[PDB]
Amino acid sequence: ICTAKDIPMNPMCIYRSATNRRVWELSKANSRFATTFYQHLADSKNDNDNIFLSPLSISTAFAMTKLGACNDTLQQLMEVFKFDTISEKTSDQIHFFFAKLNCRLYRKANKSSKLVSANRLFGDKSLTFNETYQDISELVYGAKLQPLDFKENAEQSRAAINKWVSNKTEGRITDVIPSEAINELTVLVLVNTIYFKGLWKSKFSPENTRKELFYKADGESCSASMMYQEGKFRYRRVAEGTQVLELPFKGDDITMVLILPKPEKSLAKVEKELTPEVLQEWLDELEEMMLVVHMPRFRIEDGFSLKEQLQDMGLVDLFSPEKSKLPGIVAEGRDDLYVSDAFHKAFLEVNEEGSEAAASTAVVIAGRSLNRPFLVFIREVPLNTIIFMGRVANPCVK
Repeated sequence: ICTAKDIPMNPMCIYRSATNRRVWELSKANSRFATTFYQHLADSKNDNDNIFLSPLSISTAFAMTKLGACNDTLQQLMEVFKFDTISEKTSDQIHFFFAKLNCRLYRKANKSSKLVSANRLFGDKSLTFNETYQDISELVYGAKLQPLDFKENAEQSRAAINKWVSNKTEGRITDVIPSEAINELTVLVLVNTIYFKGLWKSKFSPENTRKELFYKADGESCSASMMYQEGKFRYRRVAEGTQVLELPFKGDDITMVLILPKPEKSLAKVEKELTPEVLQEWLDELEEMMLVVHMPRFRIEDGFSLKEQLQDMGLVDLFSPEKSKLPGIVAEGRDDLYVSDAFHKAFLEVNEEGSEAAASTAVVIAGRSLNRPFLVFIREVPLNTIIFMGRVANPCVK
């Protein structure tokens, strides 16, 4: 709906609880879901484990899912993704703000870094989806509905979807859908993708990079290539000796924030207390300063279902075959569609030239159920959005 093509129409179940304040609002909601998501996730993983995701991707894919949700399934969706925090209830205006949001995000607010996003739907080549549902998906999310033979060729189906994502992620993301997620009973598959590649506004030089000794929790040793640089950066040593460092990209509208808990300190606290407000506070305190950066040259992949975590977060209905409500999707009889499962997969690569991240979130309808430090944040400055985020627990990567 990117002011090229408010005014536009959209019809389905609607729930009730410059105007950029709505977009800025949306960004906050999005950010609120991110920190809360990160926690659960963290709380579920081993402290010394890697974490990497694009909460933004999760947001989108779920907003896309929201398009055909009904009374309560919709409500949860609204509350969980914090949609109900923006001003003016209008369930339908969410998608519009998202449209505007994504707009500014991927469309020509440019050229110093690569910020692309693609979305798509994959329904059964035999069913008849709601035309409006289809049209609003392509209009808001730019999501086209690709017919896939789930009944007769589910495996091939998955594979196809995975190949699409791979195309859309520069090969970075393959495998978003696991080996048995798609079956004969899959009606549709909502998919989002995000791809970033950026150049360091101030880059490290391979000449200063040095390999070195990396110890793990009770585990032996590994080798890490540590980058080095000296320069003026927006830094700040916050409470408890926690460090906060900002590394912008040539595409200065985009930056990478590092949060290092005081050496030997449990990352757990900081994380445990994570709020967008706490974050924003850190930011607001950053001062420019000459310093030496010891940063690793590394890569990290992250994959996982979202079902469990989102369930704990209040997303229950959506997942129940019995109480799920997604009536506005298939033209005839859309009266039995739960989200079997949802998957996420993120890739992160950091080196001397810059950084490169990618992720995918794919919601499947009626399918088959089932080493010390670091915090990363790739954010959109003007837009106040967390694109990517994670924990780097192993720089000597496999």
